[PDB]
Amino acid sequence: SMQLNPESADLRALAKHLYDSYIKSFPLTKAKARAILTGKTTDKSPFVIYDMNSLMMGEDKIKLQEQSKEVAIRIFQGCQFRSVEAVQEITEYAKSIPGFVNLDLNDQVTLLKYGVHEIIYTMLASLMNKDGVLISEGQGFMTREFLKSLRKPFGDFMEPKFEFAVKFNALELDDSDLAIFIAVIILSGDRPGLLNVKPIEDIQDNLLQALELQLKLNHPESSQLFAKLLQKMTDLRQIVTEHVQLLQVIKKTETDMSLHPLLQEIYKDLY
Ligand SMILES: CN(CCOc1ccc(C[C@@H]2SC(=O)NC2=O)cc1)c1ccccn1
Repeated sequence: SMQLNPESADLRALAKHLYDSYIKSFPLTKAKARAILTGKTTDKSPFVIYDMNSLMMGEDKIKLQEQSKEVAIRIFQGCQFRSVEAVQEITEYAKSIPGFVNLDLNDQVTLLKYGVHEIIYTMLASLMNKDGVLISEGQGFMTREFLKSLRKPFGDFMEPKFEFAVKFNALELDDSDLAIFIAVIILSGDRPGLLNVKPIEDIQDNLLQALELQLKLNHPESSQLFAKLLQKMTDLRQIVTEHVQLLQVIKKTETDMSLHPLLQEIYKDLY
């Protein structure tokens, strides 16, 4: 039913704008990650962390009393620091979404508070294959089974993210698709405590039309892909819920556990 009209031309311009700002905001794109993971890159191989020995060499190779801490806690704290960096990137990307910076600044903050973890887990899939995940902007690669070997209660925190990634990656989205997918998530009008829902819904409705057109153009091999991505949005909310519960369980049994204060603020009323 697709047409070349002014409306479709505007949706393509919006897709391109979003792609261009995504490239500016996120230094390690899915294209560059896939090239590293396949070896197809001309870059030096990342340092592979597959066991305790290679974890410690990695800490020398990859460029106070935190180092004192046990391996599992140094890794968990590394993931938290990654997430704080990602929040900065996603914030800069959100400001590029047309209409976002004209929303009420409280609503901008609310959308980022409730959206950032869904986007973090989306983009973490770009850096994953069935064996492991890229770390330190592609300088390292940490194996799935090494992460599973960490002592309880830290042996299971990456497993749901890998499970998500294997299925998400089978959809073969590229960075032009992901730019629009992430924008749609950020512009969710059902986040708690939003002042002005209708202007958020208006922006999301337009992004959703831009996403459906992008997917029909870019993926002739599937007519199901738009529907499947709507389901992945709901799946991501359950991944974040499942992570919040895991942090509850970690905290009871590991009460010495330092959570980054920025993440403590984001997690406050996050369910
Ligand atoms: C496994 N990797 C890749 C990043 O993997 C991540 C896993 C989980 C998160 C979410 C964090 S962890 C938490 O409790 N809250 C958060 O926001 C963010 C990144 C490592 C491992 C060590 C050092 C750096 N990278």
